[PDB]
Amino acid sequence: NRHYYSITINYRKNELEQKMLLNLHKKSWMEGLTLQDYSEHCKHNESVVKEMLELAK
Amino acid sequence: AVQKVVVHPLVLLSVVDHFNRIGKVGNQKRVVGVLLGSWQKKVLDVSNSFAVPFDEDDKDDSVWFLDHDYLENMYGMFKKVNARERIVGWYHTGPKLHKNDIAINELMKRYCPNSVLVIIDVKPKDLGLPTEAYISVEEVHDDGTPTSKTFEHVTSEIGAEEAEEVGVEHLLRDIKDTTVGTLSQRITNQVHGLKGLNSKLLDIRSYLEKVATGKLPINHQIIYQLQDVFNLLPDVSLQEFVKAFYLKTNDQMVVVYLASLIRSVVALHNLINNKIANRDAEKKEG
Amino acid sequence: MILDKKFHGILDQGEGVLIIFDEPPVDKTYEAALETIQNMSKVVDSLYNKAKKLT
Repeated sequence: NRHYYSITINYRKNELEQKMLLNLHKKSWMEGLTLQDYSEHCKHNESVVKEMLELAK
Repeated sequence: AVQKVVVHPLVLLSVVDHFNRIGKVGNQKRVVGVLLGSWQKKVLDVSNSFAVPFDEDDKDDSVWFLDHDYLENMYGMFKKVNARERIVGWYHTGPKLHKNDIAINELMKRYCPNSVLVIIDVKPKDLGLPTEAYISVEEVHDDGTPTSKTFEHVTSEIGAEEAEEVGVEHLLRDIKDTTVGTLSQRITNQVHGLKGLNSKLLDIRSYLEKVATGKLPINHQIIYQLQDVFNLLPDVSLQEFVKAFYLKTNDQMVVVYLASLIRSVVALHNLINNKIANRDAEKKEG
Repeated sequence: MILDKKFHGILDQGEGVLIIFDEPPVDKTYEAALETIQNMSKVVDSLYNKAKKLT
């Protein structure tokens, strides 16, 4: 602390960056057509998930 | 050649910077930048990039302006500081594909290796994936049309390496992770219908219009295979799938049993404490 | 040998129809039944505790 100190830090965001980055991140957590990998797990419920349900039991 | 590519949000945020430093011009046409990545590995990986001035003409569409010196300087310094990344291709922010783009890409087709083209939107009103990776190759046409540059769609994914995830998550503090549960899943199960709705509505209308009302033989032949895919499901009566529905509903019954039993187990402590704690508190109250 | 259950099958006399079938989800109904039976003891014991704390 002797002969030394610091300064506060804040950010700034507008609507463009907000909407763009939010949509891009949501899409990053989503699929291209979004209907692709859903039905996959839906049909994997009778194969994969079942074993996980057995282990859960 | 390349099955899939990896596009980091940093370049699109650099496009956000392109929409930032504009400073109210009154022109705001398409801007061609230079994308950088690693062409060594089979899968393409985007790290960072820079920006080069690009201008066109109002009337004549054949006008395109690039810079060799600025490109060699920027890529030179970038290669000087980081040797783990080289040139790959370019991208534009234009929503529409211009005919001059083949001549624009021809330069990097000569000087550099084969370049990948990326098309995005100036206004992020598109719910779908903003980034479309288009490889530039020469394919033999079935109709017999002269050989020309053809853009083929390549699947892509939006992801980050290590720190970028942290930076995004910190700068947002809004979006949520996968978080397996009720709300996270049901939100998808709700909005996905709209995700297909707006897209299909935006597509099949212009499709239906341009098919009958239009010209410039873009090789409709693939659309017969489209309609064929639409005909791959000739209204199945589910009669064969009845057993599958029975198994699925049986699994549903399993879920019912599990839920009821587990909740019955949880109810123990509650329906004990609600009595034993209240009666003791009441008797020791006075 | 069918009574010994070394394989899956059943005989016939008049018709002479041979039918072969199997039941893969063995571990499901067993663990489910075990869960039910075990939880029954929990609920019953709970009823005993409540009957003890009340009457």
